[PDB]
Amino acid sequence: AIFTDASTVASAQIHLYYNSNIGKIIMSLNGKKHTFNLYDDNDIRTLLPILLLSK
Amino acid sequence: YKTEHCDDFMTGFCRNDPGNPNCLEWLRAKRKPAMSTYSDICSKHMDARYCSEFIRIIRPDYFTFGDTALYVFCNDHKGNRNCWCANYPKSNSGDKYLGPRVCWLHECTDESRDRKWLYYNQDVQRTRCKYVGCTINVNSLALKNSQAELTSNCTRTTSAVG
Amino acid sequence: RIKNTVNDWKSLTDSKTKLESDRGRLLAAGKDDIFEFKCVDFGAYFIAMRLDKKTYLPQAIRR
Amino acid sequence: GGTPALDRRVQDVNDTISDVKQKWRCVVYPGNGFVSASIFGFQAEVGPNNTRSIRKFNTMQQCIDFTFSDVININIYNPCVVPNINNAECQFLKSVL
Amino acid sequence: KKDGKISDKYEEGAVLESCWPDVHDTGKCDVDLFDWCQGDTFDRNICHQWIGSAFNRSNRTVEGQQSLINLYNKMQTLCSKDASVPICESFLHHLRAHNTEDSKEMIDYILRQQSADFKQKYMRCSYPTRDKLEESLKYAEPRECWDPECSNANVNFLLTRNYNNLGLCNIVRCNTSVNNLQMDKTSSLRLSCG
Amino acid sequence: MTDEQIYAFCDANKDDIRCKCIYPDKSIVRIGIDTRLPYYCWYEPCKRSDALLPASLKKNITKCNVSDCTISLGNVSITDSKLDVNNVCDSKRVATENIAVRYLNQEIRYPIIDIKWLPIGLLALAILILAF
Repeated sequence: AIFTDASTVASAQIHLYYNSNIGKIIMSLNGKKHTFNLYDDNDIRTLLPILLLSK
Repeated sequence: YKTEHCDDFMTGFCRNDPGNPNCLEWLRAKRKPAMSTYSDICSKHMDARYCSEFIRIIRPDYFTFGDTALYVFCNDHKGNRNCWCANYPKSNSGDKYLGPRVCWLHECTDESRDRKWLYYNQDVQRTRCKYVGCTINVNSLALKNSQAELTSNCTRTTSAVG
Repeated sequence: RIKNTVNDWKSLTDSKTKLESDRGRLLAAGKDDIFEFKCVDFGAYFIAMRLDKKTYLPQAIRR
Repeated sequence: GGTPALDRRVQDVNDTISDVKQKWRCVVYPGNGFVSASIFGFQAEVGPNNTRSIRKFNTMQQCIDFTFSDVININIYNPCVVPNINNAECQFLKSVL
Repeated sequence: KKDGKISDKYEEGAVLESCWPDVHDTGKCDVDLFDWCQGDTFDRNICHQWIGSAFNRSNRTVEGQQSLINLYNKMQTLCSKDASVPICESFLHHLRAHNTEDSKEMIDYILRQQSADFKQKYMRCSYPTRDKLEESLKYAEPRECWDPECSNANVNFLLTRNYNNLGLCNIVRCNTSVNNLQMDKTSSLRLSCG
Repeated sequence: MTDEQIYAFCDANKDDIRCKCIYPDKSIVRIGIDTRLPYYCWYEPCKRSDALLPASLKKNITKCNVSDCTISLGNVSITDSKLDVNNVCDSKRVATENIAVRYLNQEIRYPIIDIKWLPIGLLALAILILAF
């Protein structure tokens, strides 16, 4: 369940590539790659709802 | 941030941390100090997510701030592969794919590509591209102990394929 | 020593190399300067890369 | 199994032409002999003053030999384009094609 | 400001000086930035952002509207004089970005108001030679699609029709792409377009 | 070769077979226009291997004989199987299941035990001294 806005949510199918050597997660969503730094607070706060609302 | 009172402080506070939700909300006010501050921020960090949101916010009304930021970033970072649509690496032809010619290189007019890497004049012509050919797109392919083949013989003629 | 590494890596490398030769043949279709050296920025360093004219694979100036 | 072995080194013109209309065909000409024809007109020979005259073959043998040999036909006459007279020749070409 | 010096920081003895909010939107920066953006004092960022904001100006006040009309008239005159200067290149770029009929007419006016040397140096695509025109009828796809002159021309100096024709080209693109791939040790993948 | 030398070669001898595609007769182009099929797509001299062509003529020839149909698969997942996608959009292409054989240049591993076993094996022989 990915929140595309503050009050809008959509069910989406995503792919995730984790590289723990450098600490980065690339999420392929809707055909586009978003890179999340695991040392960035805002990237963490954006990625964690996506990971935790997964099933 | 509905009034110009916090503009002066946020000008520096948001250079300190541009990805802040409060700084982004300050930019959503779409006043000149916010857009100029983020044009300066993104002329150095155009490869960061908040610059994606910045380009989303400004365009199409105030595309000029993002265009100036992209120009600065891609003349500094000549070797970045994402600046090779706006700044083509060929020495005498950097404006090769500017304007309606953006369609002539189909990796620039792509849906998997962030549009912060195209000028606005390139971005508005991305929807008028006329493409002929045989494209196969696979969103994902998880294949385990299985050989796969994806061939697209685009010619109308039945070739003498041996 | 050699046999263990061969078993580990040779087939992976061959399949991946064939796939990226396919991808580089698809990518080089139309482009004319893809086979000359360009300095590519990889974040923390620069590499003088190009596309190999024979195998259509990424090539870099060696040290 | 699989597919028959194919020798690309021997060029077959029928492989590239995927439309019947564009293939050169020897057909009966009621006026005189047999002529080559296609949607591009009749194969022709160059006249004195850079003109075109339809090639005439007294038998189907010579037409088949000329059309399908290794010689390249650069002189094509179409009675519906350059003359634009639209006489019975054009209708005959249409009916054959 | 203190001791005849301007600063952003506060210190004792300084004098505050504030100027109008959105001073550019009110049109008070038009004269100064217009005669400051020509010559060695041209700053690309500020001049470009000034032009871009000028094309998206709020018309709340009549004086702002008058200043904007005067600014367009002055820029049209200056660029009809010579359009190779960076400020006129910016003006033509933003006129093209505006995409209204009036902006296109203005682009055509400025570009066809140029001199012979400029037309021969920058607008070879818009003025094809007799040979190119005669050889263009031999093709069905627009001349701008295959013309070597229009493959490296400055887009800001293309006439409107040549710009649109440059848009209307059929590009032969085929690609076999897998966005996400998970290929294990004992498996392969192959891609082709003939 | 360069376009200027191409034009010089083709106008020195306008009847050259190689320089026939570049300078065709007006009859050929007029026939191509009437038929609504470009002449360079079907003209035989334009297909010659030795026929020289400038940039414009070749980039127009590339437009001939190209289909426009797109396959957009989703999340494909195959295991212990075989996949083969052919973009045959009813183009008179016979269904081909030709198996692509290759030269497997296999290296046979040999039954060599790690010679680190040589000391231990010696110890094995040594325990025969217990049976004496």
